[PDB]
Amino acid sequence: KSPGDNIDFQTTILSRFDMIFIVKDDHNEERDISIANHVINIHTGNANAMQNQQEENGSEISIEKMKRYITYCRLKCAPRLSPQAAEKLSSNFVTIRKQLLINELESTERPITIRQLEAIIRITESLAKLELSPIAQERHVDE
Amino acid sequence: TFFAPDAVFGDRVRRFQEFLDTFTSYRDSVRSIQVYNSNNAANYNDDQDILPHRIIISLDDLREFDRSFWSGILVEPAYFIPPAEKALTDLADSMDDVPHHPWKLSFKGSFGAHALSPRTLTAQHLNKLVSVEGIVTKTSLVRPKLIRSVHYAAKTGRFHYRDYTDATTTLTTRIPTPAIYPTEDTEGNKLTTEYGYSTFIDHQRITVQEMPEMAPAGQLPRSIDVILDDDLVDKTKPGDRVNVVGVFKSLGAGGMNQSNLIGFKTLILGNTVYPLHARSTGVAARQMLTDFDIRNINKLSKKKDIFDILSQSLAPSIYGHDHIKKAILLMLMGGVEKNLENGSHLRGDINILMVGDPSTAKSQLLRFVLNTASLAIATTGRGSSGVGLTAAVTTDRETGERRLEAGAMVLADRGVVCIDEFDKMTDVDRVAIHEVMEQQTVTIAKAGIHTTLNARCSVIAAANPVFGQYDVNRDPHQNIALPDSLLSRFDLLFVVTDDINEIRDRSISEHVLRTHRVTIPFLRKYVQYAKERVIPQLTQEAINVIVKNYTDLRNDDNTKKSPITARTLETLIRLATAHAKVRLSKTVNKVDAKVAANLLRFALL
Amino acid sequence: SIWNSVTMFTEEEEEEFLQLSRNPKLYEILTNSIAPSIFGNEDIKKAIVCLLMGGSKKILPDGMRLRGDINVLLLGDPGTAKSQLLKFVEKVSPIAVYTSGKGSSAAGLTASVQRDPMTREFYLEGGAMVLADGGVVCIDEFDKM
Ligand SMILES: Nc1ncnc2c1ncn2[C@@H]1O[C@H](COP(=O)(O)OP(=O)(O)O)[C@@H](O)[C@H]1O
Ligand SMILES: Nc1ncnc2c1ncn2[C@@H]1O[C@H](COP(=O)(O)OP(=O)(O)O)[C@@H](O)[C@H]1O
Repeated sequence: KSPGDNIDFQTTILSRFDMIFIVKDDHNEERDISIANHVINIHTGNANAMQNQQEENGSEISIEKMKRYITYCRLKCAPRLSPQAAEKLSSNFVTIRKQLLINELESTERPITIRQLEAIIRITESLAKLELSPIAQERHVDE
Repeated sequence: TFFAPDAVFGDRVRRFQEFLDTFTSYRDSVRSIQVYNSNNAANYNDDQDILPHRIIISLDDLREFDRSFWSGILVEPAYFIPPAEKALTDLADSMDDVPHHPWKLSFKGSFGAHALSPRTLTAQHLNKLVSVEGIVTKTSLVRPKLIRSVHYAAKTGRFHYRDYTDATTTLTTRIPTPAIYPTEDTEGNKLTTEYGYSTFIDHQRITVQEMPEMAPAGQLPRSIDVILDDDLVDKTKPGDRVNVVGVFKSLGAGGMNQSNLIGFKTLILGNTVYPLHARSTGVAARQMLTDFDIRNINKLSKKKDIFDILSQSLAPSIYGHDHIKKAILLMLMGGVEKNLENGSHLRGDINILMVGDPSTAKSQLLRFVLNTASLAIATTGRGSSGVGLTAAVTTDRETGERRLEAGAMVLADRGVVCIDEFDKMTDVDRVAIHEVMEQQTVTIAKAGIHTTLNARCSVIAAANPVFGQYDVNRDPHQNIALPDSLLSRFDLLFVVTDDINEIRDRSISEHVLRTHRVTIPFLRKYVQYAKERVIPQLTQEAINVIVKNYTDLRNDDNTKKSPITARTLETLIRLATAHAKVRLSKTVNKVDAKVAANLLRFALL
Repeated sequence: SIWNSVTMFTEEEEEEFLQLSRNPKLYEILTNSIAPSIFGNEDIKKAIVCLLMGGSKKILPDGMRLRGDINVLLLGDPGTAKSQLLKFVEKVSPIAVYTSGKGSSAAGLTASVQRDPMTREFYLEGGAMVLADGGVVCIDEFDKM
């Protein structure tokens, strides 16, 4: 079916929402054994929890710390985008508009709002606020 | 002689001389009051042949002037306020002494420690002068309070007198003496009381809740009552947001007195009681135009192109839509109001609707309507109950008297009501909105209190297209989804399309970008003076224009599109007059008529 | 301790934070913190991160203010672990309220005016949004509301 048209009679919901992720589960014995075995590991013998803990010794964050970190970054610094990144995103969005219009010449049933652009922006500032930097970068957006 | 003058008091008065003498701004202020009374005293006497007495005093001053007297008032109001009042009374008696009272102080501030909200209050702050803000509910019924008595006595003629000291008189405590109500004078003559000689002073007590927007995430609210007397009475209705400054008292005995849990009822005396503005509530424009501002307007009124600049001043963040912005101004102004002699009145204000695909900013535009609007309440879909209605609240509140609690559209009177998702709203309500919009009044027969009360509000509404994005291509009808008379009631139906183009897209992109990296302030000030000054009336320059136009519309458009009625004509006149207000012109003009023509055209085409 | 979460903290936390800001793999190691249990789904996995961190917030005149940060839809058939993942975000986020409804059970989903039976008057009854203000809200069955 058309990707939209799912929620009630109206896609407007999906329009308001910035990042929509359709998740799919297909059966692949390789991957299915991967996920399964992973869960068997999850229950007990807690081997996964252990793995998390040596991830904590070596690298990974305790998630009790992650919280405090998030609070930190959230209050301390408010990021701002760079001009070349801006024009980059202009090119981005006009290519989106043009190309996908051309796609919808056929009345292909599905979308594009400047709200989506604004989303992309907020992602860039979010991730900029990860690096904690007061300024954005191009690669940084390229992700 | 009372307790005879004491140099405690003596010093406290005398020291409060130099101030107010410096800063001298008050010394003449008092004079002014006198003046205003005198003139009006001359108005009652000669022509057919008043003001409150309290004068504001900034707390800012004392810090420079007297530290101890500052710290003293704040910390001990009881001891410093009444001598101050004494002083100012003496002065006021000096200013004009010849022709023939409390003369209270405001205490503005420059607060405070002592800035605190009714949630955080007592007992360190107890018996000190406090600034407490919040919703005012439930208010109370005003009652006159008896102070002096007068009596006639036959056969000996004469007259009499009596005085009454309440627990709340003065500030500081006093050894209470009940006076009874004197009757049966000795020697044993009867006493016929007389009224109108015996003075009264009004009395009111309003309770103040803590601010709901500044409220905690969730919890019960906790409020403290306040007593208000004479000049302070009735200033604020329930539902206003109010900053109350005044003494905080312990008054009464707490069970210690009668020997045989709860204790010491506490309440706030006076004092300032400012009504103030906060989004969706309680006026308040206000505004202060001083000397210079009004001059700026006056200069700016002559320039011929101003309307377009103004219309652009609304939208820092929003493209195009110059026509719609123009509209919102033309609602802010609104065609005066005209109430015929012994006949119904024609609707002054203009109502607007916006219909288009989402992302049209329709919901984004309205908040900016709200901010600079000077009022009014916002309402989104459902919404309700009663919307504008009093709901005729049962029961009591208090003692069993049936009273009304005003809904939005009533409370929003003389203002801009917003409606979001205007389509979603139940038809049951719409039925009432018919009565609100054109007719201009609300009618409640419910149980009950049976009254016709007035809501004359201006109205905006943003409403999604019927189904999906289909608005653009879809027919002139079946697209709106909310027949029928409503479509007419709205003076202007504006349609906006989200349909996409690459060029327009780029031009979106850059401004969006710069955004993340004619000033609004002067806008509303520009507006109020325009509103109460001055109504342009109507002129024979224009009429033939709007008549030509109107007849054109009916005759040609009834082939083109719909709906068109006399209503449209009314709207023509309102728009003309509004654009006249924008021009500040004491008259309606032909150019204006042409403008109204234009916007009503872009409405239609 | 939320709400009224204390924004102040000890020095060494700034120290070790500012030590974490120096990691090249910082982004990449964070994206590995969220779902120790949940396997794969890397786009979602990163999206959570960029969600929690808020975004550009602009008070610029006129009264219009743009917002942060965004929104995320996990929609899909079960075995997606999304309903578990939300419990996780709920744990991590400094102030968070998981409400799958319709609101539940007594809690309304949105700001609601209810009256104090004694004293009458009015107060905010509570709900997801209000109690959760200034942070993350987790919703399920979002079509069922
Ligand atoms: N003309 C415009 N210029 C810039 N941004 C706009 C414009 N119109 C809409 N937007 C964007 O659209 C969003 C507002 O959506 P809106 O149209 O109010 O939704 P709804 O259709 O529910 O009212 C905002 O993020 C705003 O940035
Ligand atoms: N990648 C995964 N890793 C671990 N557990 C998973 C994963 N995917 C699904 N699960 C399992 O799926 C369950 C979550 O179901 P969920 O998909 O949230 O149901 P629904 O989507 O109907 O809410 C959990 O019990 C969890 O054990």
